[PDB]
Amino acid sequence: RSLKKGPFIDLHLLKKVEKAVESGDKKPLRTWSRRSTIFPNMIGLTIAVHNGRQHVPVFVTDEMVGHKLGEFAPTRTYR
Amino acid sequence: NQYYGTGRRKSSAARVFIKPGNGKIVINQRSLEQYFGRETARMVVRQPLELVDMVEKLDLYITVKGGGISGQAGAIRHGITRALMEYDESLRSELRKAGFVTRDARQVERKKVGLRKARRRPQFSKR
Amino acid sequence: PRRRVIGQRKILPDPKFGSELLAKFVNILMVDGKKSTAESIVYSALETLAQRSGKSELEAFEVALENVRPTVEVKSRRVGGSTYQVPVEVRPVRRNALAMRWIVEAARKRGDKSMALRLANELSDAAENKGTAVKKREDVHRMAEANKAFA
Amino acid sequence: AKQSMKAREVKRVALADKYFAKRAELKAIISDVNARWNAVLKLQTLPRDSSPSRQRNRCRQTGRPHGFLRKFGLSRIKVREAAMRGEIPGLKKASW
Amino acid sequence: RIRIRLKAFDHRLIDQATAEIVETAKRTGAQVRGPIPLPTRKERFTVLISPHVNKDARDQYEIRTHLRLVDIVEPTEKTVDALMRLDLAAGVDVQISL
Amino acid sequence: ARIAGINIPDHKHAVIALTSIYGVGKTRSKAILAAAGIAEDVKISELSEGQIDTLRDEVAKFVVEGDLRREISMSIKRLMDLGCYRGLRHRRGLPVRGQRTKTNARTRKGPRKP
RNA sequence: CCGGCCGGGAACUCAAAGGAGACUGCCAGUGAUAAACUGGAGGAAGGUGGGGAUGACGUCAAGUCAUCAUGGCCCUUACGACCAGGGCUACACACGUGCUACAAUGGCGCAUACAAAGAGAAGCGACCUCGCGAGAGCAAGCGGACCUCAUAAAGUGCGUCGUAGUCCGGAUUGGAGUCUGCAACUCGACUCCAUGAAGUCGGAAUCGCUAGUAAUCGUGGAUCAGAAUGCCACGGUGAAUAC
Repeated sequence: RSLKKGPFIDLHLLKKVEKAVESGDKKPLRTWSRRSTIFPNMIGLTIAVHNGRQHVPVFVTDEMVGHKLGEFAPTRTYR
Repeated sequence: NQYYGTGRRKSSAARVFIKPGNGKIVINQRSLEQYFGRETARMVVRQPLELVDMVEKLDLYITVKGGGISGQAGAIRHGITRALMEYDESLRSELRKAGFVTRDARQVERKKVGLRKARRRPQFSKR
Repeated sequence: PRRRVIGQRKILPDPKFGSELLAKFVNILMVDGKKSTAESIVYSALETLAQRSGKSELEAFEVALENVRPTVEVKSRRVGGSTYQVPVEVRPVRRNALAMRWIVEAARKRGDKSMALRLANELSDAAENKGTAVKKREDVHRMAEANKAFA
Repeated sequence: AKQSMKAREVKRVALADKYFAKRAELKAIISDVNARWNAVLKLQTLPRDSSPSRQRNRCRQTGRPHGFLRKFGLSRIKVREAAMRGEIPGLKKASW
Repeated sequence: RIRIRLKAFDHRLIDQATAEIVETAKRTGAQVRGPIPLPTRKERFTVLISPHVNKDARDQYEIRTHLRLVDIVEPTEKTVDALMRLDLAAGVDVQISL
Repeated sequence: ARIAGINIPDHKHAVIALTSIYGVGKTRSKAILAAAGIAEDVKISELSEGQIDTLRDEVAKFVVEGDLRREISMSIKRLMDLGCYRGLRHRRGLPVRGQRTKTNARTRKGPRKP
């Protein structure tokens, strides 16, 4: 679609990611920001992405590595 | 020798300087053909030469700046008419009488605030 | 449109023929300010009409103009609520211009692939009052013959 | 005309040059494709607000963000207010 | 050599400023190719005259910028040295290329 | 006298034959014409083998035919499990454009029957 | 070798200071002998030469105590301070303005010509190489006739869809990138495809437009971390109906 090299992860979101890796994926990480770009080793750990008012959990699989983290948190609403 | 000619017309001026030689016209060190002259105004450049005698009186080097093609043709015509009057005013009388020295001041009008073009305003709003 | 005057304006002709009539034909055949292609199609039509007619091109042109020529018309005024029109002999310049534009519209009434071919064929078959615009001339004539009941 | 707004803008433009021109230089040094590693991503202690590119540089007369003018650093209304008072050389009414 | 360039927006002011310096060098100089008009800058600055909607109401502002050159060829060093410390142009700067 | 596999796509222009081949829309024809510059007048039926080989090279490089079908199927599956609601917006046949969806916004979707 | 370098010059558009040019001169006509309206050496400019700024007293309880100084007053752990993600890009309503469309003059390649006129130092970046590409790196010279866009499209002839949803028409979802701030997720804009749906010139129609004007092509400015259908300015080709 778009973008370039150099996936990014927030330092605070990196802290949360390390917490989920070590302490375990007890519950999805309610990531307040959406700036982090997923690394392949994330596959298997669920997190929640804040689209503005609620932290939407993400659908984690092995085949959307080349997909943005914010996509799995839908933003629009349907009646 | 030289003949005095500047030929201002439609933002185009051509230094028409005639010397003895052939009636051929050299435009930008090139002829009219490989200058790709079968474009617009393909025959109007010889209309001023159509009525007057060619013989061995005109050989000129010409440079033209500004305008499109009608600008170029107008510059050529005005410059050659300005260079032509070396033969007293006897020729210039009929040159004017036939409109050969026609200079038109129909330049572009400035774009106006509120109108997207020279004279077009927004389509009139609802009643 | 009520105070202005008429100066009998004239614009650029074609230097090969050098006729004001042909000048006006080629200048009304112009569209959106197009010179090379328009004049090219004009000359193509002229040479093709000469080829198909066989006679002299200029006299065939005059015969075609005579064929398309209408005579009279009226103007709509809406005076009394019914058709109340004084038949006025239209201006010779205006009559000529209207004939020109009727020929041009008759040419325009098609949507053919090639403009040169369409123009040549239609003007050539209209040269002998058997083409396209002569029907419009007959319709305009039928618009007459009945407007003289009210004067 | 929000004075807290003007205080924020003044302090950010004050920190737009002392805290800048060196952090961005460090990033550009470490932004090279040759290995850039997680140091540039972990050096995000910058607020990213003091950078002039992401800083509005508002007008500093009455605090109206609309009509920011690079040439004068003012807003349209105050440009009219002051230029018509003269005192701005070279400015004459334009016509052609 | 050592040409002098002035960047001003007042035609009379720049005219007098270039008509003083040329004879300042001509006190003991010679030659000089002559005055040259030089091109000018032009900028049309527009601004919304009204503070509330109605974009059609605007006004046009422009600033002139004239340039003057002398192009002295063979002067004496005395007058070109004496050019400095005698600056009287107030509010307008002079441009000289080494 | 043949292009790609065995078939009879002949009796049409080179660009027409290309755009008639499934896996090549008009956009792929534009790409091919931009990359190579083959003339549009030539006829596929009984043409010199050199230009036939040129068209084969033009059409064989990029994704067409069965690769296209498998990629459409994979795209449908990924859209089903995309994770973004616009994936279901496209999958439901509803216009992702977001414009007026009240009536006749499903023109591209196709037929509707009782 | 197309070194204006010499001695350079005026007949050079060009590059800015100043002077003339037109004021109904003077005759003839229509005119009360009044003012005005018809021609001639001028129309290179004749009848305020053509364009711009210049908008009289006043009607509109119109926008501006949210630009602003208050009039009578007011919120008051502040009707604030903040940090990140989110609203004006979106969307099951009617409307308007604007853009390529209805072809054979549009996607075709080739020997392939002339634009005035601007921006340019949190900027313009000529050496080589390749990219279906956004461009990718050494990138000189520079507050200027120095160093980026003059290549202008407007065309000569090869032939095509030689009649239709057509080689016209290129509104979609995902596959690899250009500079992005820290990263593009209602969410940066651009390339390569799977994508050419509806439309064969248009309901009872209105509006803008009396000479470079209505239209048909091509350029600069504002954001500039970033792209303009538009908005503020440009050079081309140019159509009469005003009894």
